[PDB]
Amino acid sequence: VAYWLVKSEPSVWSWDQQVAKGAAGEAWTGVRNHSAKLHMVAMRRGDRAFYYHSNEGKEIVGIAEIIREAYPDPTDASGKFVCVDIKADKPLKTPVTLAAVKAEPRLADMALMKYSRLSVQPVTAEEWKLVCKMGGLLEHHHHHH
Repeated sequence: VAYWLVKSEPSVWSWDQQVAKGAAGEAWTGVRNHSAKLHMVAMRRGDRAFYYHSNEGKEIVGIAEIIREAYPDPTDASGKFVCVDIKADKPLKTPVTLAAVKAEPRLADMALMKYSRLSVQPVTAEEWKLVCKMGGLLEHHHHHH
């Protein structure tokens, strides 16, 4: 149960595409990048990541959750690679563009602003909270009185 950030291109994998697969889940397979793999090994069921659209959009539009432990990638018959199942939990009210990330000096020191080439990034509680809150995810019906 940690916070991560995954980069997906809408031409390959769209948002609605994953929303319609919310209760289904998709296996993040074919990860030949060992850095991303290493981070995904730390992932367990309940871990949550930022669904960031790369290439087209360059914006975080929703929250994804891991719904299966890191198991050997079905593409590899030696168990040399692993994969987890991701789902769409809920989207953000305001999409967090990379430009918006640049607008916050605090998030300007996040891995997202350091290594755009890094697919799967680690996010801490405060970073997670800040970005979500920055994306208009201020659910405040907790009190009207």
